[PDB]
Amino acid sequence: VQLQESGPGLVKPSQSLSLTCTVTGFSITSDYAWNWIRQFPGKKLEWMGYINFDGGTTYNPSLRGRISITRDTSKNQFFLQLRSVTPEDTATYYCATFYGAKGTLDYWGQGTSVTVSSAKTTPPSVYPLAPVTLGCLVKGYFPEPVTLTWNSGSLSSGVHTFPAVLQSDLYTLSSSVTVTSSTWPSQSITCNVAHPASSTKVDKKIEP
Amino acid sequence: VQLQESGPGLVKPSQSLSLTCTVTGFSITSDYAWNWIRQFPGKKLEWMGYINFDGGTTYNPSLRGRISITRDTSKNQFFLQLRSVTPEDTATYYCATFYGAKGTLDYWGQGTSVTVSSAKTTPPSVYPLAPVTLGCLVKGYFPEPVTLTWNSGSLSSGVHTFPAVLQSDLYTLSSSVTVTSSTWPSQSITCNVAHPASSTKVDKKIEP
Amino acid sequence: EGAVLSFHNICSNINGIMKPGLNAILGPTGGGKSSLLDVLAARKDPSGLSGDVLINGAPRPANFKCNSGYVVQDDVVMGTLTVRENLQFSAALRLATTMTNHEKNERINRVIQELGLDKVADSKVGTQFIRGVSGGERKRTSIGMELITDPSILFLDEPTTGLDSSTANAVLLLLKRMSKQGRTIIFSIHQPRYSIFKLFDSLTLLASGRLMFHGPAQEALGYFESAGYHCEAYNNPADFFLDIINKPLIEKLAEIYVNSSFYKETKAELHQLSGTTSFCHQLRWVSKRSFKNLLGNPQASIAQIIVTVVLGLVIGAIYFGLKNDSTGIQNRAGVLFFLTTNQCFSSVSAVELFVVEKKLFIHEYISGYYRVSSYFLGKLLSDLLPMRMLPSIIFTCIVYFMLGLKPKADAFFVMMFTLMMVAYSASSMALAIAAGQSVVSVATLLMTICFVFMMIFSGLLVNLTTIASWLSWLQYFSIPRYGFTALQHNEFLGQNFCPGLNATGNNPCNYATCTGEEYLVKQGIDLSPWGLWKNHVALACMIVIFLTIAYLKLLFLKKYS
Amino acid sequence: EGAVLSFHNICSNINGIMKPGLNAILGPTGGGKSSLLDVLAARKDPSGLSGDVLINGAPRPANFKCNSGYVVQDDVVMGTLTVRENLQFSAALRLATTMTNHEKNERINRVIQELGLDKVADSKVGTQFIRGVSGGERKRTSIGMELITDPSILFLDEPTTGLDSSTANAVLLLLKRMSKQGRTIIFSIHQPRYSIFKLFDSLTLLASGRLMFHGPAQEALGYFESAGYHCEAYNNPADFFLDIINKPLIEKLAEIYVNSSFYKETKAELHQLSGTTSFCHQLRWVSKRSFKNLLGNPQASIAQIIVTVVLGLVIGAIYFGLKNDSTGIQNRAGVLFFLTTNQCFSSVSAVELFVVEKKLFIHEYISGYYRVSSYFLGKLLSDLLPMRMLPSIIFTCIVYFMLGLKPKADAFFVMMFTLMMVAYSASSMALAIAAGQSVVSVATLLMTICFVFMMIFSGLLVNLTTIASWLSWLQYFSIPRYGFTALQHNEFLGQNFCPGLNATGNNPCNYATCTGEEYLVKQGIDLSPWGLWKNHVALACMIVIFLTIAYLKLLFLKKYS
Amino acid sequence: IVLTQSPSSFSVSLGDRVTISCKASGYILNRLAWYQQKPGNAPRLLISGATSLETGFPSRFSGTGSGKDYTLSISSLQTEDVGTYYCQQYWSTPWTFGGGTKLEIRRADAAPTVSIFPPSSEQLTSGGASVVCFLNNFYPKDINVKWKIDGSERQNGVLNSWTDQDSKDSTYSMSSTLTLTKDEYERHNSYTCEATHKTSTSPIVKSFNR
Amino acid sequence: IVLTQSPSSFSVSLGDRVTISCKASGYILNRLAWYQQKPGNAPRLLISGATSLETGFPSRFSGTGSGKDYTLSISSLQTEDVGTYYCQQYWSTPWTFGGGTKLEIRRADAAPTVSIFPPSSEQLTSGGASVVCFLNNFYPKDINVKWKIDGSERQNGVLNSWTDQDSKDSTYSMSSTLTLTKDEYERHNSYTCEATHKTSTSPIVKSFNR
Ligand SMILES: *[C@@H]1O[C@H](CO)[C@@H](O[C@@H]2O[C@H](CO)[C@@H](O)[C@H](O)[C@H]2NC(C)=O)[C@H](O)[C@H]1NC(C)=O
Ligand SMILES: *[C@@H]1O[C@H](CO)[C@@H](O[C@@H]2O[C@H](CO)[C@@H](O)[C@H](O)[C@H]2NC(C)=O)[C@H](O)[C@H]1NC(C)=O
Repeated sequence: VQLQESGPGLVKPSQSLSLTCTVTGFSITSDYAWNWIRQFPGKKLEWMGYINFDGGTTYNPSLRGRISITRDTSKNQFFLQLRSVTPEDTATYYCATFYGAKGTLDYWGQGTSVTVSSAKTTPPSVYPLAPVTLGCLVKGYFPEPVTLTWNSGSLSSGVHTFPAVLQSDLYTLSSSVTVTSSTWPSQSITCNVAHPASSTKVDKKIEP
Repeated sequence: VQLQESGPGLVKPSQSLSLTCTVTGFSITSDYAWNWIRQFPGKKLEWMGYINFDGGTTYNPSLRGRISITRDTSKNQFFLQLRSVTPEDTATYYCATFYGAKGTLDYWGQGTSVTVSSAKTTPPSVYPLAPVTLGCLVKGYFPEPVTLTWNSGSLSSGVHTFPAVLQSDLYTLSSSVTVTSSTWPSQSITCNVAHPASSTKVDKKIEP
Repeated sequence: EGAVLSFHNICSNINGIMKPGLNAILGPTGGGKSSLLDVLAARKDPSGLSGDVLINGAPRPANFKCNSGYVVQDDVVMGTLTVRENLQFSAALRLATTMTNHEKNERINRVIQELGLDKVADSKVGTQFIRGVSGGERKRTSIGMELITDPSILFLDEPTTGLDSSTANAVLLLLKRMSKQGRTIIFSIHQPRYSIFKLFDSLTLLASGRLMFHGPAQEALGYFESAGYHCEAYNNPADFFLDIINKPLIEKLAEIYVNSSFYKETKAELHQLSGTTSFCHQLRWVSKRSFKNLLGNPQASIAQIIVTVVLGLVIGAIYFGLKNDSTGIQNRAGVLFFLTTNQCFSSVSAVELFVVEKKLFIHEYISGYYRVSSYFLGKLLSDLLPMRMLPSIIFTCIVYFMLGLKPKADAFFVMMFTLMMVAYSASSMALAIAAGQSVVSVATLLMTICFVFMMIFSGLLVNLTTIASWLSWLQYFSIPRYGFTALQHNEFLGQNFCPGLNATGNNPCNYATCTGEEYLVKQGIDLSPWGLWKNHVALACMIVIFLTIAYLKLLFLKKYS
Repeated sequence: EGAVLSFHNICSNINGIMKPGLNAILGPTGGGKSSLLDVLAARKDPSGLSGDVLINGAPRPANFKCNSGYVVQDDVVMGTLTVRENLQFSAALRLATTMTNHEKNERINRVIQELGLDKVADSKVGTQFIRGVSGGERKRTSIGMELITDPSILFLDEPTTGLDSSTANAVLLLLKRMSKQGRTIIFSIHQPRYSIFKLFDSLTLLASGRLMFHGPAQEALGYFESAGYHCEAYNNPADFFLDIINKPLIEKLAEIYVNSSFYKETKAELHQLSGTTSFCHQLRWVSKRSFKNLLGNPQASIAQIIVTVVLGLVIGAIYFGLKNDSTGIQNRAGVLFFLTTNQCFSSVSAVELFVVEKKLFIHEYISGYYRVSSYFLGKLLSDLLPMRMLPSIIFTCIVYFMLGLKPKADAFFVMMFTLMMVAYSASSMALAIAAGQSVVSVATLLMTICFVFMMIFSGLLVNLTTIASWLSWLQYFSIPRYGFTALQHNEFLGQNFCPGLNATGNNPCNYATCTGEEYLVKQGIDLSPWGLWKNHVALACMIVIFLTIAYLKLLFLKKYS
Repeated sequence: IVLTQSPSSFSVSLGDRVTISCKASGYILNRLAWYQQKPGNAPRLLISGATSLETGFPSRFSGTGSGKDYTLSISSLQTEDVGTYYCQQYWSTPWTFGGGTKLEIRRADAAPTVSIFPPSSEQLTSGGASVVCFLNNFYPKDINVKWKIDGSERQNGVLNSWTDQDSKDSTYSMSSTLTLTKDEYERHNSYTCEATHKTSTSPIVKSFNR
Repeated sequence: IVLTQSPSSFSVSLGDRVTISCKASGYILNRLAWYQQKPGNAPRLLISGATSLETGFPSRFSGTGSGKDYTLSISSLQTEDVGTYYCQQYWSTPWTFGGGTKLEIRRADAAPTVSIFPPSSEQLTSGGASVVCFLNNFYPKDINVKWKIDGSERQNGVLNSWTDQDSKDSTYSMSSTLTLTKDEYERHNSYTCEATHKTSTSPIVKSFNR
């Protein structure tokens, strides 16, 4: 069976979000039970709920009154809507396929991050770090993510990209490039900043 | 799994008979349930009974008080003994291997005919049939079977061997060879009679 | 005019004569007083009754019960009715269709006004637990139900017992007033007072079937002092009389005035004497009586109603929202096994309804108020038919949607009607065992034992398929197999019980029980649609047979009495 | 010598004086006669009791119950004992250890010979259903249990009721003989005979708490004819007296001889008067009594024994040879759910044992035969401890091998002991609800309702895991969860239920329930070996708490009486 | 639970669709396996669960039906698929099989080649009588044999024998042995065997002398 | 039912046997699947029924244990088998997973390459303070960072960041960003980052001026 879910990458708090897992390979009403599973940022997992083939539903009792799972049999789709969200519910979401007579969640969707956030889309703010290793800091952009690559990958040795951290509900990150002492300030060092959502790119050099 | 049962080819009436199905491939106490199945002369089948892996037994309630199935775990053997037999119980017997979670008798023994009979071992009595086709009759031999082959298969065209029929609890059969008119009485025609149990062979010609 | 009554040597060796007036019978208990009153009542004909009976010259067995008046020791009136509804009932049931309602009520006013009960005539006279009316006035109403036909002869069994001092004497004043009305009355008094003993005009005695002196009270003193042991010294000479009159004492002391010219005098007097509506109006009317009696009694009705409501709520709470997980089957088959079996023991109260009114049944049949099929079909309309409808419809309506059984409307109807039928059938068995007995408790234990032995043979608790064949035949005697089999026929049949497992043509799960079909067939129930309704035909067949058994018990015990 | 008794204006406004001799109290019912006898009995101290009580000058509350003699309306003797075992019982329980058995039996011979009951002294005096002895002699034995201590003052409540003519008068002759023995006796007679009324030396009267005339019978006639309405004309002037003495009639007609010099004469007489074994021997002895009473009654014992034997046989027949097929589980879990629940309602008969003897309990405690813990622990040894052992061991021994449960001997022992404990605990709840009530039926219905509400919370009928959490907590109040959980803990735990399927690490059958473990965990039962025995600790904890509740009910209702 | 597999025979030509209908006595709820017994072997499992199919089969086999009717359906009936097919419930012990259905291969019908013969001289010495009528290569199954003893016919003391479906030539065989005593045989000279087949309703008459 | 997968980390070298012990809170009776989440993927099913194994795996994986202890055992721990392994009961809804166990690859330990830097001039124009200490290629996991502001130390306002297990060179990375206001930063000249590692217990001291 081949599953693929798709929807928004954001919702405002205290609203509802909808996702759709298009299923190719079986029919939703044919055999298995069809399932939704979130995953908190980092590690932890949490089974959310299944609608089986005959339309009955079962939901994780932590998520009472807030999840609803519906079925669209003709397109082989099944939907979640999550009402009264919270930035806790920023999580990777998955649709997964439960066999029943084997008991185990055999097949899984590929996954989509869902970020409950109050902020609006915000371009980055580049601040290099000069006083071997030197780094760029990117502060206050929104939304996740942005990608940095030092001179678009000229000196790719010792490049460490660090994950984003919230700052007053505005994302930030940094990176670092590990070079020798002769290449700076001789070679023009400039971290490549790429934001897909705001479609902004800022290039700034590093000088003493 | 590979099963093979072996025992006597006869028992006197109102006695007991024992068979043994040596099992190679699993252990009797490992997984499956282990089973005995008779087959009446001709077509009909009748499941007799299984001992499962933990020594509990279940018997076909037609065969009450008469079957018992035992287990010898070290040699991977399981035995039937059938008490107070009857010439009805002349039947092909089988040991067969029942899966449980598939429900179907997946593997079967190769089979051994068991004939309840009161007669003793008796050599044949050959009577040819002359007045193209000519036949030999074999009357009153015991036990089953004997094999006839016309001149040990010289004129194998149109040779029909007919199955044995009881006659006062003494087996009989006949055969026939389909030839032309020129080969008789020119070529010496003689049906080959072979009895394995009494170790007797009688050869008799066919003349007008 | 003059109402006389004659008995030639009836049986043992007892002669009788009654003038127009008042008379009692008296003696020690077990002296045959009430059995002599059974003879006077003409209630048991195949009993040994050897002698001559003349009622004003007319013979005894022809139509004696219609015009005579007879009241038992108990004064059994409907426990919730009033005086006026009682006398309207027995007035409109004894008297013909020809009497108009105004003339009937005019008779009612002359009888109530004759007894002096108009102040209480709208008070609820049934006083078992509510206690609105004194018991002596209830005795007056019980006598008045015999005053309805305007009889000539009245028989009263123990009016003095069960009352206090003054009320019983006042009742005896109204009965002396009825003797003034030109009627003959016969009592059977256990132990009287000397004042009304002085008020007696005649009195006979009984000594364990032996006839003692009949005659006046002052002549009981006179003819008894003729027999020696003179009564003096304020010793209550009616009771002191009673203490001297109780085997050569009995036979000899009676025999010495067998020789007397008073016994030969009345023996020479004996030799001197030798020379309704069809069917419908009565069951509507009796069904009106007991139906109002059920409306009149909120205790047994509303107690059972609040029990089945709150019990329906608790079963609604425990099983709330039946899931279709692995745990669905034994939960859905749990509650059904409760409800059916609940109905079965909820029929045990229906043992009560023919045993409590049994004395009123036999008294009302020896008087002939009704036909027996009209009584039985009437009383079955009164209590059983509405009260067995209520916990069925209440149970289905309040547990059917909390539990979340099948959303179809017809399945709700089959559950509704199924609990109805199993309630009527278990109640029918309760009537079939119950009817014709005096003790509720032994029939109650016997019904409880047969309901457990039918409980085991439901589908839940044994797997009816794998009983050995020599006693698997008696499945069919079990009523909750019919109820439970129907209730899990209409409710499992579309279902499915393993999430993610479609289980149509199920493969390497065998043994799984992942439909409602596999649970039904594995339970041994005909999955065809006739197999649902043959439960109901078996039900209704058990209703008709069990009620027929109770009916035959009533026709065979109606004259036993 | 002379035994006198004094009452100054006790309460209402009633004065008392008793000479050495015989005396009765008399009046209409509800006139406070038995309540005045409750005052004379010294049974309720917190009741409003305002006045002075002198017993030969000595005050009332100090040790009055030990030497006084008191008999209730009922004459409750053990229903199976004889006279001699009765008087040996109460003789060896009232009197001290110092009295030897020969001197005790000598007292027994003087008391039986004093009453003239030696011909009946080995006849079984308990006559509820076997009827060996006349009731008046049973009354004589009931009085003789107060004759054991050789009292000075005897109180008898209604000896005339419940007897025939001559036997009650003969009892009154033996009581007049006891008045000849130099004792004071006080009756409370409902409605007497004029002969023994002439035999009275003194008599007082009561009118609904109001003191009427105390004095002799001939002076009741004299001082009552002084009050007008002279009694003549053979009207039973004791009963005619009783008919005239019954609010200005009561207050005025009593008040006119409040003024009399007889009341001021006895008021001036009132102003003239102003100037056992520790613990073990008693529970062994009472336990001997009721234990012999259970051996003496084959009805309740052997009826229950034959019911549990034939019921054990029928459960042996239906479930015979439990197979390990797919149909094994619901068949093995069927019979266990029967047996536990059977034991629960087989405890409903144990409601009876403290309610029947309740009048004998309160009468035997106001006299002080025993300590209450000695009574309760004694009676629990008598009936409950052996009779709850028998259907447990009979059930296990006859159904354990027909059914073919686990062949291990210890598992047979755990089933044995488990049915024991659940029988004692359900019976303990039956005692905890039952003790201290007079009516068996309301407690019986209440116990039946709590046993069904515990029936649902067993493992079979709901799947206790999937109750919603806000009322899944009350699983723990259910006794058959403890019984049924233990009985299916020791019996499923090794088993296996799908033929040909080993099912250890079971693969593409999921949902299969092919062990006994999966049925236990799916049922929600601790598979660890402590989870078996915590059922028994919960059991024994419920035994101790429930019997403690019944114990506290006895200590709190023992003086209510 | 008894199965009821009706009918017990079919004769359908090669490469066809054939239908076998097993009828239970109760509900067996897709617990119905088909077994495929050859001549001289053990019943090999064919269809499990009444819809599925054990691997190692040409997938031309299709089990349908529910309720109580079950049906094995063979599209393009090959040579290997002649045999005997036993339905078998396994809903509950005992696991009754069916009566089996012996499929057959269609042939153009033919007349039986018949040849009756006298016994040997030494059987006449022993006094036994057993004259055998040969019925070779007839088709289809049912055939009737009449015996006449110088015209006088007898239908008692008759023994018969059939081979199976001779797949070499799609037809049958049958020996008919008549066995009586010495006196009623040796009294007579001519003996007659008659063959009643569905093609030629006239019985084929054969006789011999001594 | 909560699982309890302890511990949540292991660092075992390549080609070894490693043992993970999932501990339930009740009995779950072999209803325990192991899932094998990579970096950046969905949890793929590894062990079903706590003993078996889904096809498509190198069969070096062995699920044992019963009662409440369950155990995934890996013989010859390869490169592909680093990840995060989640036990998951499915005995009863809700199907709680485990906390997961992040395996690690053994390396010889090293000192962190540390480099603290001042912010840009335009951040000093905006008034923000964020000095970053670089901690490159240290191993193992735990590390401590001390901040001194001309000697005066502050442990508040601290932000940190770790990359994952850099399988290119089997070691880590960490940026330590300190963010305060303008006044308490621009008062001072030198700034000190100190590294506390388990190899060198002396904290590595770094400083800069302005
Ligand atoms: C279970 O699966 C079966 C197929 O194995 C479904 O049954 C058939 O479904 C097709 C299309 O899905 C229909 O055309 C047929 O009419 C169905 N046949 C029967 C006998 O039902 C079935 O729909 C599935 N179960 C459920 C509840 O949907
Ligand atoms: C069920 O099969 C299992 C194997 O999957 C058997 O369990 C092991 O069996 C071997 C030999 O048969 C023993 O050495 C082990 O100790 C067994 N392990 C356990 C955990 O039991 C098991 O014996 C089979 N079941 C039965 C009842 O025999």
